[PDB]
Amino acid sequence: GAQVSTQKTGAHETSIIHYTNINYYKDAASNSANRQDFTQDPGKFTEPMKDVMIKTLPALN
Amino acid sequence: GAQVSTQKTGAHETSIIHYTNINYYKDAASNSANRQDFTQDPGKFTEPMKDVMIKTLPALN
Amino acid sequence: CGYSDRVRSITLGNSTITTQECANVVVGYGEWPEYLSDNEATAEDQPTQPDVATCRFYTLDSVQWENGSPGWWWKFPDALRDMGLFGQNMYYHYLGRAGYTIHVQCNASKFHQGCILVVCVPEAEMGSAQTSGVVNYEHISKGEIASRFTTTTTAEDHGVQAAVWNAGMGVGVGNLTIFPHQWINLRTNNSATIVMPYVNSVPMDNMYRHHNFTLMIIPFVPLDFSAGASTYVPITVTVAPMCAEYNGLRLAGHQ
Amino acid sequence: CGYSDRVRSITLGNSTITTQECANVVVGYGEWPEYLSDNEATAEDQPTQPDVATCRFYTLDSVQWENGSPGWWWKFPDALRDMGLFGQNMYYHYLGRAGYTIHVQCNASKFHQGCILVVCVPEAEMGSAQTSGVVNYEHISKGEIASRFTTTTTAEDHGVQAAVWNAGMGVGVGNLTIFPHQWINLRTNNSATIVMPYVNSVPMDNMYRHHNFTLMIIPFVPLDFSAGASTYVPITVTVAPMCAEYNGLRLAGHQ
Amino acid sequence: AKVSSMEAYRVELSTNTNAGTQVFGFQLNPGAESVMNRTLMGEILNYYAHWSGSIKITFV
Amino acid sequence: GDVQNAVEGAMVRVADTVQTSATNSERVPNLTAVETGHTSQAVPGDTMQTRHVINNHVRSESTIENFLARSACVFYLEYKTGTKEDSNSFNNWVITTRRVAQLRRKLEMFTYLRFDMEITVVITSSQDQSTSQNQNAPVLTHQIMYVPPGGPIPVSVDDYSWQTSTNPSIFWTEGNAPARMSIPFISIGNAYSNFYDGWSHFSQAGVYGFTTLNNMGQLFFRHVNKPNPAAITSVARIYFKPKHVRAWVPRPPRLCPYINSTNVNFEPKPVTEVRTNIITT
Amino acid sequence: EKDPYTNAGFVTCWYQTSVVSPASNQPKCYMMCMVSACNDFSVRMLRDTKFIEQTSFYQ
Ligand SMILES: CCCCCCCCCCCCCCCC(=O)O
Repeated sequence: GAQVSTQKTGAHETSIIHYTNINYYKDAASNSANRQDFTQDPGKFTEPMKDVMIKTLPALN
Repeated sequence: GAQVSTQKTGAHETSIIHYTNINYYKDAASNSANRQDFTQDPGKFTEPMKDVMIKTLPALN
Repeated sequence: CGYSDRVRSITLGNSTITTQECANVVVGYGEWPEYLSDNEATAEDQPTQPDVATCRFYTLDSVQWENGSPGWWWKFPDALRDMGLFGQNMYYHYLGRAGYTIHVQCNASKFHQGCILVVCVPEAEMGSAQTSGVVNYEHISKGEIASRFTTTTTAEDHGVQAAVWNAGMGVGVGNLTIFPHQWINLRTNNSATIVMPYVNSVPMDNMYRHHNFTLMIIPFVPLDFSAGASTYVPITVTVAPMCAEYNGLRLAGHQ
Repeated sequence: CGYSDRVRSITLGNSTITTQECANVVVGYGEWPEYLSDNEATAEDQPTQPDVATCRFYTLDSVQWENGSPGWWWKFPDALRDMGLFGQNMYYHYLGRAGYTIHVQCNASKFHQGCILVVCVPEAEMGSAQTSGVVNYEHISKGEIASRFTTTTTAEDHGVQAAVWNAGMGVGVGNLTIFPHQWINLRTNNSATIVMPYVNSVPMDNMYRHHNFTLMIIPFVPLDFSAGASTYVPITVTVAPMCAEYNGLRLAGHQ
Repeated sequence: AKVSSMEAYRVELSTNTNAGTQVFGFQLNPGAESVMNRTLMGEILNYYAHWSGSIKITFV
Repeated sequence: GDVQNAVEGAMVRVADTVQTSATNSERVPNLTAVETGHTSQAVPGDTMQTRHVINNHVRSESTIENFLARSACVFYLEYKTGTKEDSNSFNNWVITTRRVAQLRRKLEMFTYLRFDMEITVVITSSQDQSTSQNQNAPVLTHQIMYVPPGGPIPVSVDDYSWQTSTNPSIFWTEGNAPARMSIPFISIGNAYSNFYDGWSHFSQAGVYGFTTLNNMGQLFFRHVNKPNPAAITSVARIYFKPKHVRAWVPRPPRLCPYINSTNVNFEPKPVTEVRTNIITT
Repeated sequence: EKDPYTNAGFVTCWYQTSVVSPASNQPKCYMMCMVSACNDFSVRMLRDTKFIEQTSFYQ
């Protein structure tokens, strides 16, 4: 039971190349590093507010 | 997810032999050299003209 | 038809050059210059595009072709630094981008002979006369005044090696033809027109530091004529910027 | 809402002025500046419009308001002649047209009092101190340095008559209010913004010969404060050109 | 003296100063300019050889 | 399509010759005007009667990829097994491609060049003569460390720097197949620039030439083992292979010999070799 | 790293008018400057820092 996934490739002038991975061990610890996952969320640090602040309005009014 | 493609072979007296390739790495950089691609276009160098020149007609007329 | 292909009229801005003897027009590498797209932008600020005010034929200085003379070169965009509002925009902006129409003019009567190569070499990095030395600015360009080649190997301190046959950059002169070129062979045409588009490895660049290309005019067959048939024949190089756009505005200066 | 009408942000080009105390913004005669139409064109050549490069806030020199000082004036477009690429385009072009956002800045604490009239007078032709004499250029403008009014009737030879109360042009100062004006009365606002559109009797004009309008700043109630509460309060005038377009390109010069 | 104290962070303004006087100046070049060298942004930057982006300086 | 997809190909073959017959026409296909800057498109059938020939030749060793993609030696560096007191116990090399003559000439045929690269390194060791040169020693491991621009630099064979917490390193024991890495594209521009005509300073000064753009870090080499009772000298030969190449703007080949690796300086040479006479059999 | 090829220009601050105060109040005051990276920012080519070093193992 192989898994297929897309390789990192840059942009091009105005695509998809796959690679194959199979796990050979019984413990999830033995698996390769998870280097693909670029999700983020600055929210928790950059705006830890209770009341929402609208950018265009004055901060204190 | 294997890929199949045709090997270089010469002409014959009056065919197709395949090989198999699978990528094992997560970065497109690690892939084998792209040695098959024989496309070309002399146009840009051999005739960098604005007005088309017809071979059979005199160059200046 | 009533057309002939020996007459051509190029009008750009408020400047028109006509010519009644020419052989076609070479569009550099098949591509016509045009404005930067939004897929290749890097700068975030809104570009200025002065259109008609900065696109028009700037007639640079004209040198005299003589029997013994060995050749001339000018470096662009550096040469245009005193030309009107092009110069000014270039002086007040960090980044600039533009293509150019190079039009070399020369003429003679039927009883003259001689043939000049007109070639636009992109990225011409040049040697140094002293091979332990290092060239400096003043021997690389004189602005809009032509830098002369020499036919004698020896040269001054901070001289550039400029022996004709090695093109001043260590390659056989006879192969320069690989770059966009024409020939003004006196008998047929009497002008060259090369529409050079912007070629660089980066979308816009600083106009002072970088020199995009060098216009080399090399006489392969010497000027000759029989006695008492005029002795002065100049070569005038006229160049027009196309699609010039500038990003990054700040105070005037070099440093 | 969350809005207040005391905060305003004007962004034009790559220049933003913010102000947190102001009273509205006066659009001169109800009309917002805009480009010349094809029904009012006279010139045949294609105009250049430098957009972002020549529209942006040019901060001119700032004079100090003192208790005894009588007032200041500047003449536009003449004042902007050394300001960046506006200056350059104006120098290389016979005809120019543009509107302007005049933004006068001043501020003080609560324990100061004083009130200045800020008025844009179109076509202010001025007298001469000697009434048989004739004024000359140097006493009409000092470029971007403010011309001072005087409170003493006598003045030098080729002096302009500049006794405050007659506005330097023979009309009672109290009636100047008929032209687009605001007041910076220290206690309420601390800035004035007049968006002056192009007003002339002819579609475009030469930027050197003609002076479209004069910005007069006259203190009607003198600056006063109680001891030891700061003594230096400057007045900074910042102006931005809008919709500037130029016809008729030729070599730089005045004559 | 001021660099080993709290003084370092506070830029001194003064009343009765002529208009058009420079308060301060330094060339921008984070992660190699002393001013931004050891700030949060700076510290992150010094683990990399290439940066790109826009910076925002909030004056309070 | 994509030049990093190597299983996708294309095929084309060299043009055939179509049979022609005698003519007495009013069209000239072999008169042209060189001045134009236009290369003539004459083909043999225009000035001879030719037979019909089919060509199955294919240009296939003149593709840019096939031309450039062979591993060239770029530099070799030498270092002894020593202590901290020695200043030859480790060594380093500033990365450049201009040291060797052969590979340099190949690259310089294109103004702009964009590629990924396979770096292979062959390390060979030799016993230095000494009184105790019949001393026994076990196998030696070597460490190759890449230091990107503006990182810490070793001052000795043994200091903190060698910890390599985010610097790529290869530990290679002798008697194994040569160490090999692949490196992606790594410029800050959109292509490597083999020629830069310009100055490092806006006042038209400083450094002239390509030097200004190149900056790629350095390779530090050392032995991992503690010293034996006699020195062993090692010499590492570095091999580079450009794969997935794309090239823009062809230039004339070099004619004059190189002199320096920081500039294009040359002294003028004859155009071509002399021959006996203008008519020669 | 500082390099002559790439520079990022000069940030300067100037008095647009002046600081004005009332009667009994301090003449000198202070401003403070925050710095951060905008929402489009990125970094490449991971490498060691130069702000820490040792000469031996810590104990
Ligand atoms: C142990 C890790 C080693 C990593 C090595 C990184 C090597 C970077 C190589 C850069 C090659 C640059 C080629 C430049 C070509 C040119 O313009 O002449």
